[PDB]
Amino acid sequence: PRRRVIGQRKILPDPKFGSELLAKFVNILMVDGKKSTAESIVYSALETLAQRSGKSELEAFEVALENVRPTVEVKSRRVGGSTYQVPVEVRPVRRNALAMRWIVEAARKRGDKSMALRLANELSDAAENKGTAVKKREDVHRMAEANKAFAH
Amino acid sequence: RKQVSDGVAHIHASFNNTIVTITDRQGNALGWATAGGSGFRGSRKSTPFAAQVAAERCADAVKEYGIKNLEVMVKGPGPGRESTIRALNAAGFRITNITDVTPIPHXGCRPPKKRRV
Amino acid sequence: PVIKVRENEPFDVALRRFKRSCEKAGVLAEVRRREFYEKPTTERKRAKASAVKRH
RNA sequence: GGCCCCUUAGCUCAGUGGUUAGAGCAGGCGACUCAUAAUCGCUUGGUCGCUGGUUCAAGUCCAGCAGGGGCCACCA
RNA sequence: CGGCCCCCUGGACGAAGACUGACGCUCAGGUGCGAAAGCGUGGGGAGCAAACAGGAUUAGAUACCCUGGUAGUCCACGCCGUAAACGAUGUCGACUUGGAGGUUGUGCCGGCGUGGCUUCCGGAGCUAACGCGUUAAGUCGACCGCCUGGGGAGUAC
Ligand SMILES: [Mg+2]
Ligand SMILES: [Mg+2]
Ligand SMILES: [Mg+2]
Ligand SMILES: [Mg+2]
Ligand SMILES: [Mg+2]
Ligand SMILES: [Mg+2]
Ligand SMILES: [Mg+2]
Ligand SMILES: [Mg+2]
Ligand SMILES: [Mg+2]
Ligand SMILES: [Mg+2]
Ligand SMILES: [Mg+2]
Ligand SMILES: [Mg+2]
Ligand SMILES: [Mg+2]
Ligand SMILES: [Mg+2]
Ligand SMILES: [Mg+2]
Ligand SMILES: [Mg+2]
Ligand SMILES: [Mg+2]
Ligand SMILES: [Mg+2]
Ligand SMILES: [Mg+2]
Repeated sequence: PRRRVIGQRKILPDPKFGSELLAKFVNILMVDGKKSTAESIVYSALETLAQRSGKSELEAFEVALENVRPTVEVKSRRVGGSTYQVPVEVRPVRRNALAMRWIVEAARKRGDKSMALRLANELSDAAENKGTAVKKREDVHRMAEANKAFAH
Repeated sequence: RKQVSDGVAHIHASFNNTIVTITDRQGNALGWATAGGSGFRGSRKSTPFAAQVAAERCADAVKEYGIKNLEVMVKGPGPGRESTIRALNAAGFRITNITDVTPIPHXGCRPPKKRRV
Repeated sequence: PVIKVRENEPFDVALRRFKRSCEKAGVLAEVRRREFYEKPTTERKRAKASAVKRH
């Protein structure tokens, strides 16, 4: 805004893990304010992923999240009245938010019978570089690379 | 084949394009590269990044001659006036002289009329 | 601007010396000034306008 | 009458007997802009004419026709 | 009116002295000079570029932009006689508080003076106002040119 007044609002870590990241992911997945229906799906997907991979319960999620985080995006800037595509850096919070949102939207478009199963498949693929979120990150990276001459 | 180890790099800088060419000290060209052919067209062709890429890709084609030393003389006011020589430095070439060779009439002919944009 | 690089000095100092030599030599100003044609009345008016504005 | 050029995506041009079917060309979806126009990114795609040959190995080498192609020739 | 050198030639200014003795100022008709474009005859032609051709932009684009390009621009001689040819301010003479510069002469001892031309600000006065202000649009004298509501018209014969 014109004023630079806004700030950060406090968030409560989730009960059974004490992780703020899981809280944010649950908020992103929440619809209609029906939170209680969101962490149920999140927990089911997390336990299914934990038993399928057998590595851990929380480290698999972190690895899948890390596999998707991008570092460059494209915006618009001008010098003499003409608009451009300029590549800019991404702050870590924005990286996490973008990764979670991409994962959720990728999960929502499938043909399974439950949402938790879709989440399990998407986190698995992200951890092993097959999900559509990987395609999103790669396309963003290559569009940023294409418009490299305009980087001031 | 041949070994020289001493060359001179000529830079043609212009508002539309940049040309880099390495030649022997008697003006016998050994290789050249341009920003236009390096994959850049239109507006991007007139950026110092294009000149840097052109200079590096031209130096990439003079390694077989075993050139050890270079001197640079440059003409034109274009934007590739600067990044080209830094990209040549990043190639490890020895730099001995930097010279300006832009032509200047001491009067001469008559320039074209101004554009009424 | 013949810039002869001397013994025991990095690239940056010679580059800066060359840039300063070109800036002080006024080559770019001449090349800009010779890009197009200026009618004698146009330049005679512009010079006086600049002189008036400066003072 | 005799020699000689080849047959490939919706289209045009490439392709070495081994582990290639190659690009460009129209469209579709995104990217930028308050929004078009111009730019950028990802892609929907192939019977090597029919058939045969020798050949472990053939769009690949030979062709039979046919198709689209030149010249040589011409005193029922 | 602008690279450098030489030949011919017009004017301006300063310094002391001598000489002529009103020989002066303005000027209707008249005469001469006068940017660029244009015309005639003969040369020359790099760059630029009216006309003209193509490519784009656009609803259209006889344009603005791009690629080309002929007269012309240059030389000698001869015509043409017009411009926002403007300081939008005729020529000559006399008188009337100041400040800050620039350029070029000369006298006396960096200092003290004295001439010419020129840039900016400003006092009295003037002006409808803007403004001008010792280089006047201030106070006077001599002579010439011009104006008399807007169009038709600087047009017709
Ligand atoms: Mg316009
Ligand atoms: Mg008269
Ligand atoms: Mg003339
Ligand atoms: Mg003429
Ligand atoms: Mg003529
Ligand atoms: Mg002629
Ligand atoms: Mg031209
Ligand atoms: Mg033109
Ligand atoms: Mg003409
Ligand atoms: Mg008149
Ligand atoms: Mg005049
Ligand atoms: Mg008048
Ligand atoms: Mg007069
Ligand atoms: Mg005044
Ligand atoms: Mg009257
Ligand atoms: Mg009247
Ligand atoms: Mg009347
Ligand atoms: Mg008249
Ligand atoms: Mg008349």
